[PDB]
Amino acid sequence: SGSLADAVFKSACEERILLAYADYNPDMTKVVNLFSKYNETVNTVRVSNDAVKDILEIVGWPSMPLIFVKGNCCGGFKELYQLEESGFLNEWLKEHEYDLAIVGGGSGGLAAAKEAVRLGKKVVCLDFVKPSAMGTTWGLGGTCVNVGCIPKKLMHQAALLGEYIEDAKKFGWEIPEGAIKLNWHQLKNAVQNHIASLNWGYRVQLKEKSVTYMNSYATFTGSHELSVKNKKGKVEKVTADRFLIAVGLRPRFPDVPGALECCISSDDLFSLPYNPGKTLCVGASYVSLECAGFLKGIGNDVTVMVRSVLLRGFDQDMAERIKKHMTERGVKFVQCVPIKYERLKKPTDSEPGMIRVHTMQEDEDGTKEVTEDFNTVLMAIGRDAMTDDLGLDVVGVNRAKSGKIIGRREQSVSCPYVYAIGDVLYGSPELTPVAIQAGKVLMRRLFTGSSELTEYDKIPTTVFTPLEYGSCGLSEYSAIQKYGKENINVYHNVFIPLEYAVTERKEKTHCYCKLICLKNEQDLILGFHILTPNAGEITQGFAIALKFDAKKADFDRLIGIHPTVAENFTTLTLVKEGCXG
Amino acid sequence: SLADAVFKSACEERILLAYADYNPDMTKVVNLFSKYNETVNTVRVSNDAVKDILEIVGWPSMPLIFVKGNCCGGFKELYQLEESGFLNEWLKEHEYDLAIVGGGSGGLAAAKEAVRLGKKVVCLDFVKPSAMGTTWGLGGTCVNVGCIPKKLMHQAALLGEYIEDAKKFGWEIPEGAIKLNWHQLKNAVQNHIASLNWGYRVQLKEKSVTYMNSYATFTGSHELSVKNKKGKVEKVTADRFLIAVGLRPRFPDVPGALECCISSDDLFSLPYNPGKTLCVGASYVSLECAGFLKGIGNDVTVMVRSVLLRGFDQDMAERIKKHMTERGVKFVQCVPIKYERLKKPTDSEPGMIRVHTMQEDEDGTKEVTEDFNTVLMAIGRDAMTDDLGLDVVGVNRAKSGKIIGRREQSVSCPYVYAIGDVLYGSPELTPVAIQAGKVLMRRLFTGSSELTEYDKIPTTVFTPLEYGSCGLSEYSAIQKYGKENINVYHNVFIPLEYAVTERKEKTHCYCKLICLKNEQDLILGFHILTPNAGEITQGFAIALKFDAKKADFDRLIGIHPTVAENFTTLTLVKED
Ligand SMILES: Cc1cc2nc3c(=O)[nH]c(=O)nc-3n(C[C@H](O)[C@H](O)[C@H](O)COP(=O)(O)OP(=O)(O)OC[C@H]3O[C@@H](n4cnc5c(N)ncnc54)[C@H](O)[C@@H]3O)c2cc1C
Ligand SMILES: Cc1cc2nc3c(=O)[nH]c(=O)nc-3n(C[C@H](O)[C@H](O)[C@H](O)COP(=O)(O)OP(=O)(O)OC[C@H]3O[C@@H](n4cnc5c(N)ncnc54)[C@H](O)[C@@H]3O)c2cc1C
Ligand SMILES: [Cl-]
Ligand SMILES: [Cl-]
Ligand SMILES: [Cl-]
Ligand code: NA
Ligand code: NA
Repeated sequence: SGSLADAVFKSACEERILLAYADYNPDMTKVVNLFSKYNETVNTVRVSNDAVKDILEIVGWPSMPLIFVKGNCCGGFKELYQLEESGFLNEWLKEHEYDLAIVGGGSGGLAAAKEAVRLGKKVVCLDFVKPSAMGTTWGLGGTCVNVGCIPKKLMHQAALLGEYIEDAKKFGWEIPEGAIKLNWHQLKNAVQNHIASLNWGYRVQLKEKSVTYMNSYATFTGSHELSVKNKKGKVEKVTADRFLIAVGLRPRFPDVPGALECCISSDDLFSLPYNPGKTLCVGASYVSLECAGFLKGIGNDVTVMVRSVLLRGFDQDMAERIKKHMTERGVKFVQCVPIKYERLKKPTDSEPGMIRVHTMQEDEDGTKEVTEDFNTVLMAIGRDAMTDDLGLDVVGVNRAKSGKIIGRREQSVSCPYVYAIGDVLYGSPELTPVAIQAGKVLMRRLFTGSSELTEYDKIPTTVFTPLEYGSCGLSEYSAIQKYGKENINVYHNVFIPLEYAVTERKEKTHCYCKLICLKNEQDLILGFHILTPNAGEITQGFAIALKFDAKKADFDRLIGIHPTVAENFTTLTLVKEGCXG
Repeated sequence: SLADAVFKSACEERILLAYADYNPDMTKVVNLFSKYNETVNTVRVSNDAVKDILEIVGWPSMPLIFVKGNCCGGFKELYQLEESGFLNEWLKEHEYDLAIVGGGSGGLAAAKEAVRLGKKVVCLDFVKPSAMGTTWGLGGTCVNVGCIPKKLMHQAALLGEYIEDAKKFGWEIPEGAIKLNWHQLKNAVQNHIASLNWGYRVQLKEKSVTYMNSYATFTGSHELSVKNKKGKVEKVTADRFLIAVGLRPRFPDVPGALECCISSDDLFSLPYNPGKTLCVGASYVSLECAGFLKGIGNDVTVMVRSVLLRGFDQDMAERIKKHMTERGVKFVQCVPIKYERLKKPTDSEPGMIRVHTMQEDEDGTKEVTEDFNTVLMAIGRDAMTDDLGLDVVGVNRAKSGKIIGRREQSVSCPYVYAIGDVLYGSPELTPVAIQAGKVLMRRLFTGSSELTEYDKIPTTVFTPLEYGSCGLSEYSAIQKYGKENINVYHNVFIPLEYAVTERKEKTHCYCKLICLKNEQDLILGFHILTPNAGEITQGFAIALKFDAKKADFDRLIGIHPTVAENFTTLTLVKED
C-alpha cells in the first residue's frame, strides 16, 4: 500500500523535484504543468497510508501532498505556486556557486560546516565579528570560543584554584605565609593564548576539509544571493541552493544614559588589558552571576544589581540558595536598576577607569538619588539577536519581535531553503552543544534524507557559579504548576563533599540536591537539581535517565561509587514537606 | 495466590507452607509442627507465579516452607533442621530479632534499616589489631582504613598538582619548594575518622540499636558468644543472624613480610612520613596508595608479579601504568623473596627495610637488595572467618573463607545471612555492602521481592589520573561476542582545566564505549581516564539499567564545557 518515510526522504534528497502523494492526486498536472515551464521533470512517490502522519510530523506540514525542491520540503501546491509567482522558484532551479551558504562561524555554523563537508557538499562559511561599542573584536569560533563558555570556565577555574590553595594548607601543604594575589594580566594572557589556539584550530580545520571560509559580514540581496563585506570594505556576492543562519546574539544594552559609554559587556571582559577592580555586575542572568562569582574569587569587590529575582527561568529555590552562598562568599546583592552611568575616569592601557552609578533608593521618610563609584560596570541583562541588517525581508524569512528566526523545526517557517540553528532560532535553548547538535543533525536530514530530530527537551545545564548548579528537567515550581502539589514527590538531601570535610569552607553548609517526581506515575523523574563542586560532571550522565522515563526506583537500584557527591542521587529517602499480620 | 501476597503471608505468619497442586507429605509437615504446638498456615500459589517465587528464594522445586519469615526449602530441608535439634531451638523466643556480626558499611546499614522496620537488633563490632598493633573505632574498613582516608590523601595529592595550576592561572605563590607535612595530613584525616566513629556510635544509640564492642563466635544453633577488649565473654541469642565481617589485608608466606611490611590498616594512622616506599602488589589498593604517596613527594616503587589491576580492562591498566610512570612512579616486575628490618620506626621517623630480589644478569640469576623506609603489603584482602564457629551453625564457606550464599541466605542454613565482602561472589565495594544490607532487611521484615543488582556496578580507581568504569572490559566483550560483533568508540580530550598548564595528564585522558554491533550498538561497558572519573561515571552507569544504545549517548545533549560531554560525541571506531 505504498512506500515508507526513509524511502520517501532518500528519494527527496536524491531527486531534483519529488511529489509525495497519498490517497488522491488532485492537481498533479498543475504541478507537472508548473515545472514543465522550466524543463524540470517531476518524480513521484505513493506514500503508505500508515506512514503519512509520521512523514507530516517530521517536515512539519498539515496534510499531503508534499513537494520537494533540491531536497527541501516546500509544502503543497499552494506554497509552490507562491514561490513560482514571486520568481523565487525560477532562481532556485538555477545552478549556484555553493550547495550551502552558512552565515555564522560559531558553535552551530562550524559544526554544520564540518558535517556538510563530511557528506561531500560544497559549502561556504561566512563569519564576521562587528566590534563591541568599546572597540573589542576577535577570531573565528563564535561566542563560546572567544567571549563565552571557554574564557568563562577558565576564569571560574582561576577562582576555584584560589579556594584550592587554602584547602592545600589544611591538607598539610606548607605554603609560605603571605597573602596571595591573582595577577589579572597573566590570567587574561593565559586565556587569550588558549582562545588564539582555538581560533587557529578552527581556521585550519576549515582549510583541511575544503570549506571556503570568508571573514565577511553577509546580507541577503537576492532570493539565492548574499552580499558579503570584508574588514577593508570589499563587497563580494555569494550564491547558494541553501542557506543556514547561525549568527547568534550579542549582549543587550538598556535605554539608560551612559550604559553604552560606561559599561563593558562579556564581549570586553575576557580581553580587558586591566584588572577590572571594584566591579558592578548589572543583571540576573547566569552570565551576570558567573562573572560576579569568579571576579570575587580572584579578590575583587563585587556588587550585583538585579531588577527582582536571580536566574529567571531556573528553579527559584536553587537560585535563592546560590544567592545565600554567594552572599556568604562576600558578593553584595542589591535590588535596584541604575537610572544613569557617568564616566569619571577612562581606563589607561593598564589601570581601570571609574564610573559613577546613579540609583533611586527608598527611605521610610521619602526617596533619594544615590550614587556609588565602581572601577568597572558589566552590563549582563541579556543577549539579543542582531538580525535587522541581514536582509531577511529580501528572502522573506519571518522573524519574531526579538529578532530570532521562526522555525518549522530548523527550516524558516516562510522560506523552504533557508534554515536556522543555535541561539538565533526562536525557542532554541541558548547552549553550545544544542547549536552543535542542531547543525550536525540538520546536515544529515538535508544531505542523507534521515528522520533524525534534535531533542530540545530535558537538556541538562550547569550554571558555573562559585558553587556550581547542575540541572535537568522541570523546576519544583513547574512540576507543581503542571501536575498539582498532591501529585509531586520532591526527594532531597544535604551532603558535604569529602574534599571539604577537613576544611572550614562555607560550601560545607550549602551543598544540596533534589529529585522531582510524578507521584501518580511511579515517581517518574521530571527533573533533578544539584548544588555542588563538579555539578556539570555529575549532571551530564544522570540526564540520560530522562531519555528512558527513569523512576525513583531506577535511581535507588543504581549502585553508588564511593566516595563521590554523585552517589547522593542513589540514596534519597527524605521527602520535602513491620508485617502488621 | 501471587508472589507479593505469598511473601507478605510468609513474613506475617510464624509457619507457612506454600504449595502448587497436592504436594506429597503435606500431612507429615503439619504432623511435624504439631510436635511443637505450632499452627501451619497454607497458600495455593498460582501456576503463573511459581517459577518467579522459586527464582527469588533460590530453590529448585515448589512445596516451600517458611519459619519466622525465612524460606527453608522443602520437607527434605525441614526434616534436616528437625533431625539436628535446630528447628526446636529456632521456634523458641530469643533476645534479638536479628544479630549482626560486623559494624562496617553493610552491618551498620542493615542495623539502621532493621530498626526503621521496628525490629530488636544487636550490632557486634570488634577490630583485631594489625600485626603492627594498629586498631580503630566503629564503621568498618571504609571509614577507618579504606575509601575515606584513601580519598582524603588522594585529594592531598591532587591539591599538590592544583598549586602548580594556580601559578599558571596567575596566582602569585611565593617561589621555592612546598613540602607536604605528613603529621598535619594524618591528623586531619584521623580527626575526620574520629567524627565518623562517633557519628555511627551515636547514630546506633539514637535508634535503639544495641552496640557491643565484642568479637562474636557461634556457640549454639541460635547463640553467639562475644568477647570484649578486657576479656569478658557474654552470650547473645537471636531468631536470625547477619554476617557482615569483611576482610583483612593478605600477607604472603615470605620471610620478614609480617615483621617488616605495613598494610593499609597501618598506613592512614602512621606517626611518621613513610619516606622511600615500596608498594608490593597489583591491586587497586597498591596503585592508589603508590599514587598519592608520589603526589605528596615520596620516592615510590611498585613491585608486581605480572599485570596491574587483575579484573580490570588491561588497556586502561596499561594507560594508568604509562601515566604513573610519567609522574615518576617506578614499576618493576619482581616479587620480594625476603624482607630484613635494618631499622625500627622511632621518634616520628620511619624505620628501614632491606628488600631481597632474584634478578637475572648476562650470566644467570643473582640475589640483589634495595633499602626502603616503608614497604606496603597490598597484594589482596582475605576473609578471616576461621574463628567464627560457622561449623557450629553449619554455615558453608568457600576455599577463601567467604560464606556461600543462596543470594544473601547461607546456602546451608536458612536464618543466617551474609552481605558485603564476606559473601562469596559479592563485589567488594561499600555501596554494595550498603545496598545488600538495606534491601535484605526489607525482604526479611516486609516480604518484598526486591533484589540487589550485582551486575553493571560502576567503579572508580582513584589513581593520580582517576579511572572510572561500568560493565564489560573490551577483552570480556570480545571474548564473549567475537571481535566481529563489537564496536569500540573512543576519543582523547584535554580537560579545559589543564589547557593553560604544561601538565602530563594532557596526553593521557582517554574514554571508550564498548558496543554490541549486532544489537544496535547496545552499550556493554564504558571506561574513562580523567579527573573526576567517579563523578562522571556514576550517572552514565544508569544508562546500562535501560539497555542504552550508542544512539542514546548520541541524542543526549552535552553540558559544555565538561569532560563528561565527551560520551555524547564519540565517532571514532578503534580498529584491531
Ligand atoms: C558569557 C557567556 C557564557 C556562556 N557560557 C556557556 C556555557 O557555559 N555553556 C554553554 O553551553 N553555553 C554557554 N554560552 C552560550 C553559547 O556561547 C551559545 O549558546 C553559542 O555560542 C551559540 O552558538 P551559535 O553558533 O548559535 O552562535 P555564535 O557562537 O554567537 O556564533 C555566531 C557567529 O556569527 C557571526 N555573525 C553574526 N552575524 C553575522 C553576519 N551577518 N554574517 C556573518 N557572520 C555573522 C557572529 O559574530 C559569530 O561569529 C555562553 C554565552 C555567553 C555570552
Ligand atoms: C584501602 C582500601 C580502599 C578502598 N576503597 C574503596 C573505594 O574507594 N570504594 C569502595 O566502594 N570500596 C572501597 N574499599 C572497599 C570497602 O572498604 C569494602 O568493600 C567495605 O568496607 C566492605 O564493608 P563490609 O561491611 O563488608 O565490611 P567491613 O567494612 O570490613 O566491616 C567488617 C567489620 O566487622 C568486624 N568484624 C570482623 N569479624 C568480626 C567478628 N567476628 N565479630 C565482630 N566484628 C567483627 C571487622 O573488624 C570490621 O569492623 C576499599 C578498601 C580498602 C582496604
Ligand atoms: Cl572548572
Ligand atoms: Cl555559588
Ligand atoms: Cl579540597
Ligand atoms: Na558490615
Ligand atoms: Na567497633
